[PDB]
Amino acid sequence: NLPVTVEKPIPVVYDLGNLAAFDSNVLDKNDLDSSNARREEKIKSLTRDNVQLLINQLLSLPMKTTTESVGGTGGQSSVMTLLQLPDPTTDLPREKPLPKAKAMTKWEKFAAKKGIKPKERAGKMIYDEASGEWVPKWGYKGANKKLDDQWLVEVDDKVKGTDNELIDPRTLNRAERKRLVKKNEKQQRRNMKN
Amino acid sequence: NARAKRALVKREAKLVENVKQALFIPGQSCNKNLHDIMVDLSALKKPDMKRFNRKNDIHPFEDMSPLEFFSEKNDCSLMVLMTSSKKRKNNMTFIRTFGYKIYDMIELMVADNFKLLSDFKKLTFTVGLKPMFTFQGAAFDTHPVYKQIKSLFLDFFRGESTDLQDVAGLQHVISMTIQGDFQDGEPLPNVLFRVYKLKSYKSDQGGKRLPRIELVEIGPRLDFKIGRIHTPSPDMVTEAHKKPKQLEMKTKKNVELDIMGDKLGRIH
Amino acid sequence: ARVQPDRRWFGNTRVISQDALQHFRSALGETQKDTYQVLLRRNKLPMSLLEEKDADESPKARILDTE
Amino acid sequence: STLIPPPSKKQKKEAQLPREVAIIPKDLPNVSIKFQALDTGDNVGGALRVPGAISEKQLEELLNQLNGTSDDPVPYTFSCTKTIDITDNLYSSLIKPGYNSTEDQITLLYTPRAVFKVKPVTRSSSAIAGHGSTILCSAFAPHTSSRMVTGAGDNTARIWDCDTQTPMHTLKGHYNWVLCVSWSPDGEVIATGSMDNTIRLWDPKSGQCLGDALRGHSKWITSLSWEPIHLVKPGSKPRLASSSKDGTIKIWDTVSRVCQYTMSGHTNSVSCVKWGGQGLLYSGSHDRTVRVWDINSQGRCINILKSHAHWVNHLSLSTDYALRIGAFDHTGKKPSTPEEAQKKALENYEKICKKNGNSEEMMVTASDDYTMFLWNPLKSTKPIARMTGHQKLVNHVAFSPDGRYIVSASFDNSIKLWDGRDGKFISTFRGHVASVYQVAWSSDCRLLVSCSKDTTLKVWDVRTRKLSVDLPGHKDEVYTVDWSVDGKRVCSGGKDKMVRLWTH
Amino acid sequence: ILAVKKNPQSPMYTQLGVLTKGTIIEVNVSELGMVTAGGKVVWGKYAQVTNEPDRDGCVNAVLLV
Amino acid sequence: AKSSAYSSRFQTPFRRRREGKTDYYQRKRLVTQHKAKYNTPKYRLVVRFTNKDIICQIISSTITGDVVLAAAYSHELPRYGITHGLTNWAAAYATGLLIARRTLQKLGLDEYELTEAVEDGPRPFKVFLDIGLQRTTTGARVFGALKGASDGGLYVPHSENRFPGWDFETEEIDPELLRSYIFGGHVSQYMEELADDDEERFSELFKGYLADDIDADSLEDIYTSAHEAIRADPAFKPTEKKFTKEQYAAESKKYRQTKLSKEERAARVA
Amino acid sequence: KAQNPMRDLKIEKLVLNISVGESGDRLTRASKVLEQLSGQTPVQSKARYTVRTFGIRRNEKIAVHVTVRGPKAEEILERGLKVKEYQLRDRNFSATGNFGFGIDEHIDLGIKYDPSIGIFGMDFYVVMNRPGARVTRRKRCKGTVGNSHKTTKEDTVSWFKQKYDADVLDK
RNA sequence: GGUUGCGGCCAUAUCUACCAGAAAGCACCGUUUCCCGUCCGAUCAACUGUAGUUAAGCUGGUAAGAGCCUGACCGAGUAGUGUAGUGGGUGACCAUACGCGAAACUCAGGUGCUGCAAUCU
RNA sequence: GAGAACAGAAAUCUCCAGUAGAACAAAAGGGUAAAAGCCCCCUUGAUUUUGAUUUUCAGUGUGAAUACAAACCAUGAAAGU
Repeated sequence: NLPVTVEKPIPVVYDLGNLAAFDSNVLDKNDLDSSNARREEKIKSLTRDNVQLLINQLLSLPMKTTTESVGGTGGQSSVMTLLQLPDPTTDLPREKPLPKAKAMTKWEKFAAKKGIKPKERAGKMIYDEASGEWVPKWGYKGANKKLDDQWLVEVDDKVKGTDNELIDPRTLNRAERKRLVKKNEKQQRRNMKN
Repeated sequence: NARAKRALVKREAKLVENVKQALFIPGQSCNKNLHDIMVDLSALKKPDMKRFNRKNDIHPFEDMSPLEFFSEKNDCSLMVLMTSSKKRKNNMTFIRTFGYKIYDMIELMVADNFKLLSDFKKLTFTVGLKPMFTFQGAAFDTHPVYKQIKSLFLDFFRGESTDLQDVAGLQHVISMTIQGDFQDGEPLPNVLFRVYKLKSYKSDQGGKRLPRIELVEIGPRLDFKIGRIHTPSPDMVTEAHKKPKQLEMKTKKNVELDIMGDKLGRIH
Repeated sequence: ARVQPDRRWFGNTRVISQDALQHFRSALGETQKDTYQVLLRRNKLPMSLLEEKDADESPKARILDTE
Repeated sequence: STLIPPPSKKQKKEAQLPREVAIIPKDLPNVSIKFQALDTGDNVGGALRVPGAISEKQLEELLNQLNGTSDDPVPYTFSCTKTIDITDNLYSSLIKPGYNSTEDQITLLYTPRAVFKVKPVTRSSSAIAGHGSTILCSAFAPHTSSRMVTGAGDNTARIWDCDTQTPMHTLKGHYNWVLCVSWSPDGEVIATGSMDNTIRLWDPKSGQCLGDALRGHSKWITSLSWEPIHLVKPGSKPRLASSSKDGTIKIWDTVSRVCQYTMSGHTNSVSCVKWGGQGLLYSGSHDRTVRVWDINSQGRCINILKSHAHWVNHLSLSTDYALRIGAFDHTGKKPSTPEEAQKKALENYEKICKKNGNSEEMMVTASDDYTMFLWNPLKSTKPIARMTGHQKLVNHVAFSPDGRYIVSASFDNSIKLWDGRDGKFISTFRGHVASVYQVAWSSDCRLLVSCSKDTTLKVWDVRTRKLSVDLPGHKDEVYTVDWSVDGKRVCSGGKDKMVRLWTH
Repeated sequence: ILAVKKNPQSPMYTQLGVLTKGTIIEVNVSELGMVTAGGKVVWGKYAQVTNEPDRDGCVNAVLLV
Repeated sequence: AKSSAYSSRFQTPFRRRREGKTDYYQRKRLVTQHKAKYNTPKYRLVVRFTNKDIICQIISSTITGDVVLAAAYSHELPRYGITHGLTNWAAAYATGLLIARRTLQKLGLDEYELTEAVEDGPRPFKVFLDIGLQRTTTGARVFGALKGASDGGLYVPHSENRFPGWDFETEEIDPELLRSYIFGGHVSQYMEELADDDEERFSELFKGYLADDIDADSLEDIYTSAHEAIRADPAFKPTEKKFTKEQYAAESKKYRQTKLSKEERAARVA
Repeated sequence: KAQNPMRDLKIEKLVLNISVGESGDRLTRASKVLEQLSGQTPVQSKARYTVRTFGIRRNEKIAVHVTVRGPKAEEILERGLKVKEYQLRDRNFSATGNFGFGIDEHIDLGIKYDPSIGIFGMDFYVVMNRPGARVTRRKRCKGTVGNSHKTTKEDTVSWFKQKYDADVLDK
């Protein structure tokens, strides 16, 4: 029945978040040098005392219990009792710097100046009055590409008198959409540059 | 393409960083002792370890660009370069990098009286559980070199951070002890690195809540002599020790949150 | 004025776990009100579930069921 | 999901502060204690001085040595009078909180406990199909935990093997809903009382029907009870008492497959009938009365107890677990001879019946007037106690297997724990969000299981008086639940037409 | 009532909290005793208003299940 | 005509990958990947099938090579009363039941660790099914072993859509057909069908049953008795060793080829 | 080792291949006659390239084939050999002990001709191997066949000579 | 000492050609009613170890084979590389004190070590 | 590299060898081979909704965007993703 009460001159400090213990007591070079054959015993005894103190602190930490069963999300079962580790005290350098805040774009500055609050983004579904169905407003089977599949398109009077009359209006609208998309891409690239 | 985007997002910086990964790089000259020590350290580090196999002409204190290139290519913030020389026998260089640039480097030499993992032939711990740490020596808190050693080893073997710990996972402890107290103007004492496995028994004096602890040595046992050092710049130290402070609630005077979750204000 | 079909209308909006229920139930009763603390914002909780007090006596039985 | 508030910065700093260690002092002085029994109030040794670091096991050995029974010790628990139980040691239980000083004496009440332990059920073993309609009733075999009988609304019962979680037999004799199922206390015959005013007897080993059905009731069967083995003469089979909606309790002798007595004193539907260990029968009915009949007096009504203002829904006896278990135990041992079976049943009954001087058999009745009444019908006609506090009707009531506690499951989404002797209120089990239908104890009287309308089961620890584990999984309301005799499995069933088996 | 999720007439009316016919609201369903598959107690759900409270003096809604 | 450049630039895989018996993609996710970061140790219920034996083991991965906690084989079944069909679905079920009961008996869960200092009662033992390089098909013997272990009392997380009797149309199982496969009803049905249709096939197959005079209706009884015997006595009794280690080593080394010395090789060359 | 019963050469598979070139009704008729021949549904082949000369687009249907294993394969092989009147060239055999031959008309096999069917030919290809050849095809513990165990052209020619007693023509 | 299951180190383990392997195991091999999947029970799935074989799978040995690997008190503290005492020299450049520091080449050698569990004439 | 009617240098099938020399993204000085490549099965939810938390918009700030987290969701026998 060996005791679990370790008496130390210098009090050991604990970082329970990292499960680490630090003792700054006096270490003798004679008992730890390679010339002494009891160095392993000395190191094992000191480490045993430090680990005993660390385990005492860990078992004195507060404990979390739950009532949920196995097979559920969370990873903790009712029979499992966990320790609540505090935040680590030791400060260590990060592997990467903190992410810098992105500079405000031209649109963001304009919206802030004009008091334009952002849209609510409820969803991508809009009601088609010509039919009785809800359709996406963009993307896969979006409503913005219905003119390409439209069976009959009236030719505009403004296109008359130009050489572009013989072109399919569906092709012209696809070209205009691609031009708008490329303009948006160019504006994004410009915002990245600035 | 979406897999590539996911990899890039995983590699990019974040408020809560991932577990630091360690790359083990052999040098131009390597030995079987170095290979076995590297294997044992990689076993202690896994599954946060990547190992190269070929020989690499790397001199950290003459150039840094190959190390920086490897760190950026592999997303490994920890580097262990193993080399040999007549002046430096069994040299392990630990390079910790901040932002794909050399943050700090230490260079230790392994003494000859070392025993590998297979010498002990004892039952060991399950793969992938965080260890406990013990550090013996006031120089860990006072001397800058041992400050760097303690920070490097805690960062290297800390693993995944968590707020909840299962008691069945507390299996092994890494002990780093200074070979006796020293004074100014003396050679730096070697650092002794040991690994122990825990055993518990009824104590009959601390009740049924405090068991008597015992240790069984696992290995490897290593003695590191401090050959070379390379410290970071103060501004780099500050930039690496900056805190995000975004996730936590801002503290406001006379405003508290009670147990029910109501926001309460104090008047005087 | 239209409402689009969506599966978000039929999902649960608020749930509470048994551990959270027990924590708030034990906290309700241990509060020590301070006269110099004011209520800045009330937490949103299922108070009908959380407000259960042990009563020494039961209400009278409804006699119109039997007679 | 709603979360508890996070800890504050000061609380995180306090967490990062080093923790105190609760270690046993070495200079702890001796403590004077006085032993006393909970049931009898008998003092052992007067004031005796013990070390302050005395452990529970060492204190138990000291009590055994005082009593002179060290050769065959019996595990006990200790409480101290605010009553606090002894968890690990005297210092941490009482001295460390500082409620009692070292100079003052400590009065320790000792209470016997079970040698074995039941682990709580924490997961579902299986979800077995087979029934065509909603599951109405369930029961376990008394001799073994591998046989479960379940009666449902598809006019059938099923015998399930619990080792492989597969159906073993189908019982398809009845024409209407199988309202109640029961197992013989010797484990030989399963009795099923149905909606068509009939009772059928089945051999479970062959899954077969013994002769024709028992007939004579005009309305559906409400409850079934068996004659206790310790009262049945050796070489004879126990008789079957049945209550029904028509207001009559019929007694059937299965040896000749006939009916002996038809008690007809009730003016309304009889809710439940229970056959006690002293040759008496207790019937609770919708006419707000409880009738006490004698089997030895040609089925004559000895007493009429009238204290409720509404229908008495359920009743339970102190020795009900012993009467249900018969001669078997938690180890599943089978007596070789009827004489040995009768003697073992008598001993099992007496260990609960005769204590604290005179043998008593307390009864508890839970009614629709939101209340319960605790009676001792042998000695007195007035009720011993009244248990109040439920805001809705008390649907179910159960004595603990040792008879020391009463648990009441009500329609106000609550369970209540009361003392089994004087009926004083102890605690409330909360956590169900719908009405609790029925409840069941474990064998060692330390764990409780309850099924509710909220499609969930809940297992509660009696000692800590808190919820242990919540068990979801059923798709609809759970109507029946039961715990095995050895405390290894829990069966449940309801509107989802699936039998849920749960294990540790 | 816990919140006004969607007034079909206009998002301006939604953020003003107008209660007309067809409005999606959030209601407290604690007394209904709903439990999920994972054992969580449901205490908030969605409902649609089916009447004109300005006409009949009360709010009637149907729970969306 | 593979070149020296190809041989030099060749990159050999792992040893277990070369002699393909281990899926490292499955192994890394089974070992190094954790649902939560609470550092809970993991265990694998490894199930393997040879042409004549069923191997069930409980294995914990370790940094020095994994360690087996308990094991069970189909050749232990003659002790409990199973002598025929040692690799069928019922045999796999019995082996899973045996390893579950043996592990529970060894751990003492059903009739001083650091967890005992914090929690009152022991946890159920959780193992994850490991199948190696096997196909996931409905009605597999490895899932039969999984079902046997689950009924024995080990907490093995699993769904029930790969058991026999699982309907593909409706997400439900046939527990009667599951019981038939547990107690070998398919084998008995094949035996009866062979006896009714083709007597020569019934003479060729199931010759051991005829030699031991085992009727097709006794399969359920012998499987039930085997399950009862396994539950009653799940301890591991090793086979009696007729000879000793030195005798085995010497008699094997007598046939195993001895090495020839380098001087002898040089003398042979010269 | 020659007396060991596991070195016997047997039929692994008989593949009947019909490359029609153009997808459509003729391919459908080829599939139908292959089904009526072998008792099994044929399987189509997707295009691997796009050639204007061959009239083939990208990812289209060009050929069908049937694999037959067992006594049905033996019966179809004996029908093919009866049509080919027991005469095979030396170059018909490959270096790996597998041999094929083309039949111009399926009507010679004994199939009743139909006006809608038309005329179709097919390539017979027979694969020979010894027992133990599943080491290269099994999922677990895949290994190579031994040097002495591999089927060779002379060995399969000797097996054919012993089996069908049909001469192998040098030219 | 042989072998089987799960592995660590991932060529001392790989590639090509012969020989040996008593017992056990492994494997080839027999069959298609049930679960399952294919054009094809060829792989996958299931049943019997019943009919046989160690011909292959697998292990060991052999080859001045290819490939690969380990020690050097072997090159060598060398080439190379960075400062410097006012070291000379109006000159392209050179020994020196202190740091950092290779490979080609040569000698000596080699063709798997090991953890857990079970089994063997 | 060998074999098979049209069918040849390129159409279709079979055997052996085949470290990737093919095809995906990046510009590795060590990316991926029981795959990160090709094919098949399931999911059309991906602009879910809760938050006393971070940041920003007032005359409509218990609202909306925004960051993070959680509960869910999909799939898989499962580990897990």
